[PDB]
Amino acid sequence: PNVCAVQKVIGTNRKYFTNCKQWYQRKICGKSTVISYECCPGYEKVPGEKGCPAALPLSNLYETLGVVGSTTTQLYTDRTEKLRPEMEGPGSFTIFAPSNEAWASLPAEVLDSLVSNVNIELLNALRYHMVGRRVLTDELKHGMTLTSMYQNSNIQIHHYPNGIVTVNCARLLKADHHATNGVVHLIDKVISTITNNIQQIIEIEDTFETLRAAVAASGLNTMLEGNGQYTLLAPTNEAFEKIPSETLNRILGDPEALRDLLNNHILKSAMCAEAIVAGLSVETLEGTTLEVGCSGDMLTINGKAIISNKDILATNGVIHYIDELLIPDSAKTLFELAAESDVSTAIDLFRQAGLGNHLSGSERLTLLAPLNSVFKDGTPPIDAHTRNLLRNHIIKDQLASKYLYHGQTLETLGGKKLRVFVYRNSLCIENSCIAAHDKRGRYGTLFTMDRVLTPPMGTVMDVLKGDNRFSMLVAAIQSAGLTETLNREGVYTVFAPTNETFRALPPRERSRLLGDAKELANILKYHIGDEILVSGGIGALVRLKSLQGDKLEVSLKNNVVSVNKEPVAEPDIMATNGVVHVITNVLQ
Repeated sequence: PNVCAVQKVIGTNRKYFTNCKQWYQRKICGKSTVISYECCPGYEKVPGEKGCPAALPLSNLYETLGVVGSTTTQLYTDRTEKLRPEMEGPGSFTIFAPSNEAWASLPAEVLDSLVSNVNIELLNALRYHMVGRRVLTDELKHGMTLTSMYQNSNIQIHHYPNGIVTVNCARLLKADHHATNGVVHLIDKVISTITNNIQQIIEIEDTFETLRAAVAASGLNTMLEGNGQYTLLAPTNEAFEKIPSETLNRILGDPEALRDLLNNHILKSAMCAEAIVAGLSVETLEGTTLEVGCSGDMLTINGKAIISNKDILATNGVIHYIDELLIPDSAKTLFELAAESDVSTAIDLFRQAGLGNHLSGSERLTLLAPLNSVFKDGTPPIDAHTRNLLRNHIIKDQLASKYLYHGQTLETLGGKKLRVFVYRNSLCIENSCIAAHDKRGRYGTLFTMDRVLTPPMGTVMDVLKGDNRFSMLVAAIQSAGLTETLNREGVYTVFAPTNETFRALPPRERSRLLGDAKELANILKYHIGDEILVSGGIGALVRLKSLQGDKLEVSLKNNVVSVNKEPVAEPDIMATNGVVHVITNVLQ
């Protein structure tokens, strides 16, 4: 009876006292926990019975400090020889009592100045830790400010979905210990008054001289002086200095990039370091998502141990000092956001082909860069053919792929026009289809694609006549009167059989297809779909109506296209009026 739970990390003395819960973090930062059982606030064990059935009497506020083990706090109250009678006397009070470890965590210079002068500075600090009314934890989760008993100075309270409550970002260790004249709460640090806002702290600290100048240039000083609850991830001078000067000055000389940069360091609520016991997704003011986490007593952002100072308190929120600049994708050039990504092979080939200048400045372009896996068996060599193909992977204007439409045409650097095909579960531009979300830079946008592009060469008949494998097919096309259909404008899907497919027709079938041209016309129209279906547009199963009227069964399995259970030998050969797919048997 009345049995409370303690979740202790292993290695430590870091402990989490709760209102008996069942949701447990298996790991806290990176160290697993064990759970144990003690008696709850206000219950004591009896020997020979299980649980803790006996309640203990209440005592006054001074005496209750010993019960929760805050004995250094108790000793210093008695030292003042003024505050101890009040804690034993009439009234209703709350005290946030620092733990013994907290008092021992004070630097020697701050410990020295209060205990030297007991009446003055020790009494004043202690009053800031108190409130002139009883407050239970039910009124502590609201997040409001409380007025302390030191000069009516505000205390800032924060609450998080995991139940952790903080008092000036100090963790609340032991909650809701009732007293005869109030309640005692044990907290994890010694807290101090909060007199500066975020902007004032920036102007004071010499380590933020570069940051201070950036804030001024954006005109953001109005927001950082005002009321609000924010977290700032504040970059030191050394963080700025780790960035190459040509990159960094480019940002600072661009009003838009500067604003996006700074917004990526600001969060919409105040978040204390003690809040974070697992990976959490947060959204910045710029829009990028960051994964906040921790490894031991080191806070980490996206796996990098770059938080060098936690819990700097302001009147309008919390500041954490950060050792690396968090440059968002929207502040980066096209080269910067892709150089270390999944398309890094392709980026190197643009550089070797002389096209790196297109990616490195401010031109409004869209880059179609295939994935590294396309180039698994080797890179193509840098000829004039490869050079020409690469110019046609750079699209005029900065575009967003979710706003693309079917009848849109995309113009390349040189003079060609590429067609967009939007399907239900994939989006394609000529033969190449988007394989992951866009990365939007400041001036250009990277589309990640699954394949190298193949721009079209002439009509369907231009494709088939240029290859000796379709000599029997071309004569058959001509005999049926279909040649001029496929040399004019259109949106065809041609499953084009080779000579070796014709070489499989039985003798009885081979000469019955030759004579009966009205029958030949009807057979051929069954092989022609009425819209352009590239291989990256099929997904699982699509029916495509033929010109004869009946439907073909098209499917995609293990990256291989099948049509009516016949595999395609060579897909996605582009033509100005359609697409040609090679097949190795004739359909019926």
